[PDB]
Amino acid sequence: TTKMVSLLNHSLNVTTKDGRTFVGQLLAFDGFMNLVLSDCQEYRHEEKRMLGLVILRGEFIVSLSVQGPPPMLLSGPGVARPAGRGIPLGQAPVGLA
Amino acid sequence: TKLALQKILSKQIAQAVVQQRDDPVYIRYTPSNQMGQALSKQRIIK
Amino acid sequence: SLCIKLLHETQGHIVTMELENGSTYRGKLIEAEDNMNCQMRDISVTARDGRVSHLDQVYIRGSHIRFLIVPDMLRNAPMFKVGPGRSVPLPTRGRR
Amino acid sequence: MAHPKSHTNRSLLRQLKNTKFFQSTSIDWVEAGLQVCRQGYNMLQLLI
Amino acid sequence: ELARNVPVNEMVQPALGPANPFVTKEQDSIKNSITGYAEREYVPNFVFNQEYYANTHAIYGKRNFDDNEATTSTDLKRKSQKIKERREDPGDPSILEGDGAYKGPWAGY
Amino acid sequence: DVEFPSICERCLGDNSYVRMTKEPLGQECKICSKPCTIFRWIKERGQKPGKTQICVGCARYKNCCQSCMLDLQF
Amino acid sequence: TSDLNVPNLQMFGHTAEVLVARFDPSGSYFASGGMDRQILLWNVFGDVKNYGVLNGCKGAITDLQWSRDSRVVYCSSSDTHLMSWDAVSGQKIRKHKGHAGVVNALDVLKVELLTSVSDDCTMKVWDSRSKDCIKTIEEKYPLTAVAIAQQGTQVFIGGIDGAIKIWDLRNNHCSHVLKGHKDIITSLAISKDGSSLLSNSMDNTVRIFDVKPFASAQRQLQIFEGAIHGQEHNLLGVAWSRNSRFVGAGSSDKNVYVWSATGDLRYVLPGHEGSVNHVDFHPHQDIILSCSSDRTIFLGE
Amino acid sequence: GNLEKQLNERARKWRASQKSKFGVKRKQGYVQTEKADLPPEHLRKIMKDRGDMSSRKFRADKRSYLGALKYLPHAVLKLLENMPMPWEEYREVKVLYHVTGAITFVNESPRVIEPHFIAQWGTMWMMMRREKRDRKNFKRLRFPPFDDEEPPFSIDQLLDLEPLEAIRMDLDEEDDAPVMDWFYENKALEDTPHVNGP
Amino acid sequence: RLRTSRTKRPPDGFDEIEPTLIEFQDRMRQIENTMGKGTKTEMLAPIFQLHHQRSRYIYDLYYKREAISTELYNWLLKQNYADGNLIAKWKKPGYEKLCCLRCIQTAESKFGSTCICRVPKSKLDKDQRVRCTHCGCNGCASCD
RNA sequence: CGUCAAAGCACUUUGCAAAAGCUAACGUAUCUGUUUCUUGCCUUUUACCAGAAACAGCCGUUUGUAAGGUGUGCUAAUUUGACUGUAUAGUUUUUGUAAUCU
Ligand SMILES: [Mg+2]
Ligand SMILES: [Zn+2]
Ligand SMILES: [Zn+2]
Ligand SMILES: [Zn+2]
Ligand SMILES: [Zn+2]
Ligand SMILES: [Zn+2]
Repeated sequence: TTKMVSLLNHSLNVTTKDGRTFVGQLLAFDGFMNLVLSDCQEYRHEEKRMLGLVILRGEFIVSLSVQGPPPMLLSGPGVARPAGRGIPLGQAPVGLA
Repeated sequence: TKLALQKILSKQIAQAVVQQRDDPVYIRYTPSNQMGQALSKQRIIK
Repeated sequence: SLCIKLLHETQGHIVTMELENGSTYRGKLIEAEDNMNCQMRDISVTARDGRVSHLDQVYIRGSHIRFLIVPDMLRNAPMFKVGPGRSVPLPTRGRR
Repeated sequence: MAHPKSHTNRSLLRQLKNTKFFQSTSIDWVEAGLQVCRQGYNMLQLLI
Repeated sequence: ELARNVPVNEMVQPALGPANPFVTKEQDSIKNSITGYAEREYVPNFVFNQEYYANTHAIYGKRNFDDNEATTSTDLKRKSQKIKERREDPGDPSILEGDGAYKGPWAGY
Repeated sequence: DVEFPSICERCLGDNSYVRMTKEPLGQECKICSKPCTIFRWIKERGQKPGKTQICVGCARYKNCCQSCMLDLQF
Repeated sequence: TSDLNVPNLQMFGHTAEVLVARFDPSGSYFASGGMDRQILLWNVFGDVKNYGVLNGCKGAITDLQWSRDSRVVYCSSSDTHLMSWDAVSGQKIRKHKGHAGVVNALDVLKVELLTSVSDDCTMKVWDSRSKDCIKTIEEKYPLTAVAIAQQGTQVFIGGIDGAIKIWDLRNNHCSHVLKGHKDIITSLAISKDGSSLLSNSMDNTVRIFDVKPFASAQRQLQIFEGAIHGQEHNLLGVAWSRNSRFVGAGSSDKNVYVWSATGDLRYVLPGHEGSVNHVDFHPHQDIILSCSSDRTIFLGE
Repeated sequence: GNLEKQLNERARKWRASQKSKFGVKRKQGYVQTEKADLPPEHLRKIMKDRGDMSSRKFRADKRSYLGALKYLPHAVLKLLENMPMPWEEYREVKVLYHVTGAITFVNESPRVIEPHFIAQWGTMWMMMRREKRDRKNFKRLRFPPFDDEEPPFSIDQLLDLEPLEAIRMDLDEEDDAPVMDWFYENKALEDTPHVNGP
Repeated sequence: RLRTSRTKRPPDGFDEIEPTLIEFQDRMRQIENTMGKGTKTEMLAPIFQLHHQRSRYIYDLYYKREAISTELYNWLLKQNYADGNLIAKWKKPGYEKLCCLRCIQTAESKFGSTCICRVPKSKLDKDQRVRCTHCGCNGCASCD
């Protein structure tokens, strides 16, 4: 049931046993699948009604889906200084001498 | 002036704690025809 | 249970609920239970057709509730974490 | 009573143990005491 | 500390002079110290050590002329075998005063 | 950068790779009587390590080798 | 001839040899890492200061790769691991395990696909989230460098044998090898168009090969001398210019070698105290990046 | 012949270089270790050979030996801090010494459990009161205990005597069962789950 | 270390090996008292030789001949009759015949290198096959 | 106790850094020194007397982090953290008063 947690604060449409559909933001759920929706709109048959904060029964719920993604370094030791390249007079690998 | 005076001050202050600074340094070295001979191969010294 | 906690939170306010019949109830919630049995006062019953009647004291059994319209300002109610053995969501201070 | 001030951990014996001139072992306390007395005596004698 | 990155083909960098002939062999060389030129080099320890051991081995081989050896993996064990054969046995511990007294890494030759 | 001591290659060994140590202020110059650092190295296996005997101020005024006390030209 | 405050900027930091330093694909950042088990993030324009340190790796950063999103960092560790570092927040996203030795090289894809080789003589393909190798290729001898084509079916692996092997992930038919090298291949690099392969080998020859399904034989375009390798067997990198007309390489003689890709040496600029491990070019301007085992890295023109 | 041997040798060299650079326990090519402890006979022999420093064999060490006078008081403090308590016959101390034998710091701190310490000293209180009541003739130690010109005592013959017995209450067999087996130890519960560790 | 007559009796297998440990202590005393014929460091080599021999005796008792129980062996390691760290080194490959722990530590050398006795002799010249200055070791290499 | 996640784990050595924010024991313990004042004893200095203020030192403590050591494991051990964690077809949610038409 860890997947059930992932839908908190999402926007969900829930098709119900009656046949209606509620769209709103999920605030909390329940073991009996009681859903708490905030700023809920009612989809009758489509007519729009503002509902507000809504608590659904578990039995009323048929299915649910999501319509929207969830709403919404320290330092370093290096230091830069300009410098020029110094040409050495040798041509040999560092290992070889 | 800040850097110069700070350097002098740090050198003065350094003069009891055990010194712990050990790290190898490698030097690429070039001989130069001292007593004639045939010069010498280049040397690196640890 | 967080939903039941919110329902208990509603107590004292005016909440609208509609039952399996389809009638909506407008009144003051005065009691609530874990089963969601509810007690209401000064209810204005709007039947499915639309006829408006008035009731004074009711005891609605919880098994016949479809949903409730909680007052808006309860959207900021705190959702406490519930441990395994606890049956009520409350602020916790022990291990969990 | 002064609230102790913050400072990084430093200790003479750990610094000394880091060097190659100091070794470590486990001896009886009385043997260590005799050694300390003898060493102090020798140091004072060399200074005299 | 040359500051301008420059294409290669003008890197011959000539001195452009009549090549003063009074100079002798001591000053023909460019140096910091009296003896020669020395500069830093960031060589990791392992390469320096291995090539230094190689050079020392070559010096010893030149001095003693005893250079008749090869190198391989099982050859390493085979070279160890003859030297181990020349070594006397390491005694057994708990035997202390002669007659098989234990001498391990301190066994002679 | 107090990098290297002036030592002739006759007493620096016939090995192109040598290892040597330095201890700052570990000695007094045998001419200057000034503090100076020692450099100790092994000329060759089977020989006691050599060491510098004079500061870098000397062996510059004398054009000499800090170890074997021989001039670097003749 | 660029937006740098100074034409040459020597960069200090790190406590040990630095082994890799790669520009951000956007061209505003770049990260470096080495034997000090730390990755530093830089600012190409401005104060050129550190804003982040990637601590947590339990081994030397043999190689690291920038993401196209330029927000996550993939690092190759000598401790037989591959970590994904979230650049903006500096937290460990995932640690890909599964090799059996020091993982030498790493490369990313245009699509979230990772590839790497290690001394266990194997090459592994990693999904950014699967945390496990989706595909494993087992070779006889340890491998040292990879390059993945951005089209997404061919990987070039280079190891002890001295012959670059081109593997098709889907087909598993390997009967095509870019022969020509005679020693260990230190690094590989693919062109911006994905048409040419740049290789460096410990036989002191830098060669350029063509990545095309058809060739007129002798896929060898041209070879380059001058860039030499020392006795430390370091893995020296090769780089591709933004316009893919200049090829670059590092050498153990402290010189950075830049060519015109037409066989003529152009820049041989010195400036390093030790072996030059890695080299790269800026994707927008004419900058060059240097990475050497003397605790320092240089910005270019 | 040819390819297989050449490639095996090449891989051997490459993997040797890799081991040197990224060894399992190597820091900079060398294997990391920990500074270990020497046998106590090492320091015993050092101190016997040095003696009174009246030999030319050690005349190189005199400067350091005399320079340790600066740190002598620290050694005195560390020695007095770890004095054996009355109930223990002898105490073994982790010590730190100069290879010259110049100085010898007892490298320890006398860390104790506070209730245990108070219990032990209360036990000493009762035992001492009982003995002072029962002895009836208490011969105090003479000071200084050793004669003025006596040579310092040889440790060689101090390590051969049975160390006698200390002040210890006769703990009851059943009344004091919980604390019987460890009441009079130095580091009492080092190897039990009652203390985190050494 | 030292044990009194009123101390807790050592485990069962102790009395069979007590006399040889007493003899080890006897030679340690002899080496302590014997003086001369060496430099400041050379005279301190027999100490390490005897310490290694005693620890090797205990290690041999346990791990090769199984003549002592594990309880007695742990007791011996606790009472400093054997060097725990030296045995730990002996138990891992490459260090089977380690002489002492000063010839393995690289912080005690001039150039950060292990002692000469650690190098296999097949890689060593004939001239520089000498006795170690730390303990007089004549080759710790497991191969040799 | 359970599920999930990542970290080998226990003991230990050393380095580096930090340790009041909301009035409070880094240390339930307890020394020394310097400067500026006021005192005591005082023939002059050190050594001193005992109170204050401002500063320092030493003996210790805790935490974080980095690299190692020992003993055991990786053919599993342990630790840390997180968790909306439990049964159940017999009325209050999940083993159907459904279909039928309107
Ligand atoms: Mg006067
Ligand atoms: Zn000379
Ligand atoms: Zn001089
Ligand atoms: Zn040894
Ligand atoms: Zn040795
Ligand atoms: Zn040895």
